[PDB]
Amino acid sequence: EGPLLEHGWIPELPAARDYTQRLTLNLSRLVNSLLEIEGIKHVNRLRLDDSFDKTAIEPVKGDTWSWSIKEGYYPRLWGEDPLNQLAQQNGPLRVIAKGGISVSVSKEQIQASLPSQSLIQNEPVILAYGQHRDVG
Amino acid sequence: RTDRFSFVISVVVNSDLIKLPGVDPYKLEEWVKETILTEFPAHISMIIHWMDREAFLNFANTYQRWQNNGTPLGDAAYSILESLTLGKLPSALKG
Repeated sequence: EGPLLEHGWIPELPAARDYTQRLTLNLSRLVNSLLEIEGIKHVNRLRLDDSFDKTAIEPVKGDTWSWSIKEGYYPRLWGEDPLNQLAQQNGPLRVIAKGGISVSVSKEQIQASLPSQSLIQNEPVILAYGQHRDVG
Repeated sequence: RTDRFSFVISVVVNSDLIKLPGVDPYKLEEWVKETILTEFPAHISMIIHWMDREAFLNFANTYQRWQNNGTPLGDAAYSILESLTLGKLPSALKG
């Protein structure tokens, strides 16, 4: 339907918000996307540790989950993600397993279990020839 | 001053299970009494006291000599009575 896409087809759009105004990010929808996975039974916390003040991200009127990033910026939630944040056991993400045992992981171990995407190229569609017959 | 001797089983545990990192011993203890709750009788009551490797091994010798004699009320039992809170009369064997 759309324009010619050499890589993949995009039948559904991500519905990107406009960048004329500042943008709220509502995370109350996140929990069931987080509750989905097999080993996860629930989540215990959802907050930010005072790293929003550099661009004055204000939480909107009453709800704890939403935050509004100021005009130009876009979220980068964990920059240089596993080695900087997730593996180091500083706790940006604290896993609690069997009451309290609270196990952790390194950087390279989760990349093997990470889904690796595939670069796909879309060749043009043609009808190949049949056998030429001497009707002449 | 409470009645302690009626229906109270004491389970002495190693503290090397808590020695593993990331334990949060309170959060582990919510799981430990979670499973063995079904294992105990309803009337039967459990307080636990967990200690280091060396005080466990001093208990581990005194329990077997207690059980090999056939549970006597002698000096082997009074050492176990000292090992808990409840206090014992050890004055006959002072040294």
